Amino acid sequence: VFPGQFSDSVPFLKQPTNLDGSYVGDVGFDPLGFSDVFDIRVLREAELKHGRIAMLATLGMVVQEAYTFPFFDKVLPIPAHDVIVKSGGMSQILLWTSFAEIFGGIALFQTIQGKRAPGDYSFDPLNLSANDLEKRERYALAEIKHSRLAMLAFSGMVHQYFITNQGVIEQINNFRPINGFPDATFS
Amino acid sequence: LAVPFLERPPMLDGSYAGDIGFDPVGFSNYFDLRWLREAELKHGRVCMLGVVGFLVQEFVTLPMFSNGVTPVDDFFVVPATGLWQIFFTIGFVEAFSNGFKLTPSDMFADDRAPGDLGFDPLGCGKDPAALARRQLVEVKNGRLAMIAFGGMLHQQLLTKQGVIEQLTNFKAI
Ligand SMILES: CC1=CCCC(C)(C)[C@H]1/C=C/C(C)=C/C=C/C(C)=C/C=C/C=C(C)/C=C/C=C(C)/C=C/C1=C(C)CCCC1(C)C
Repeated sequence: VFPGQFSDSVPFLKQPTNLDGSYVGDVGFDPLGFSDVFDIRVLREAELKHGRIAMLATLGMVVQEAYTFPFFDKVLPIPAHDVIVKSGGMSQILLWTSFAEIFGGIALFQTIQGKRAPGDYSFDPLNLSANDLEKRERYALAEIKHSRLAMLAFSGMVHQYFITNQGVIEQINNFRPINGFPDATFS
Repeated sequence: LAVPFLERPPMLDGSYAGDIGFDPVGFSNYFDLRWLREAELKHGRVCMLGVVGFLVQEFVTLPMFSNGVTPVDDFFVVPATGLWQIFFTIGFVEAFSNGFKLTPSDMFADDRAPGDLGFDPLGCGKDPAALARRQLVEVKNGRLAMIAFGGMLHQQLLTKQGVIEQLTNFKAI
């Protein structure tokens, strides 16, 4: 309300020092100043890695309840974590993702040197936005928005299962309030 | 370039066969590239003969020895004596072919080609373009055969079945 320069997202906080706006998805939202303590490139790579993992996590949390493979067994994903820990396949997932992150770490260390864009592994086999440059930043904005939405969504689904003990598809069709609150007294 | 999101390694110019700039962990630096090339060729050749040995030992057994359940267990059913004869014969071959130079320091004293032990009895490697093509073929086949050997040894250890026997009798663990 009072005159002064502030961030586009939060109107009572100023624009952060290291959020100039060159990176996609930047609405000037850094209240605690994480970009002032650590580099924006490392933070962007961490954000993209978390967001992509969360995208695949939300897709899995939907599909595993929607359709389970003929092998393994029909079980909810959260205890399926323990089931596949005891089965041995999750250790192999860990090994292969570690093998990918071995090269990912070298990519990150070259990102600090400023030789590659943060989160840019140059993986476009379908050339969906490789030849065209105007589509590239639009797809980057879409990817980062989907990344944040997927992180929020996976956290929501997990914490809904933790108190509801129902599947995500089960909860949107058999919606029950927690703790027996429909007919609860002195809660 | 094999790894597009990383730079080309500084020591991989492309002189050797099969060089596509694949060294993210950077063993090309801080080491001798000739040593690594000879090690790669030696591992490739050893696994390249080992895959054929694993294929042969399923159906063909020498009359002196008794065949085991797997070619992996063929190592145990043969006596301990005779095994060390193979060990010492390989030692003698690797001593005479390398010119009795066996360390990263004294090897490549004459700056010979890495992996070139002077063993061309049939004289196939005469045309230099064909020589380069056969270098590429040998290196890529070794890179395939080392992975193949590492796979088939563990498959025979885990399933207690031969590789062709496993492919004809595929089953879960
Ligand atoms: C880098 C790369 C290229 C493109 C594909 C891809 C993206 C997947 C990527 C990944 C490649 C990968 C995962 C390669 C994996 C290589 C691996 C795991 C190799 C391991 C090999 C293991 C081997 C030999 C074991 C040899 C053991 C031997 C002899 C002897 C065994 C025994 C005998 C019988 C005698 C007594 C002693 C003992 C131990 C009992």
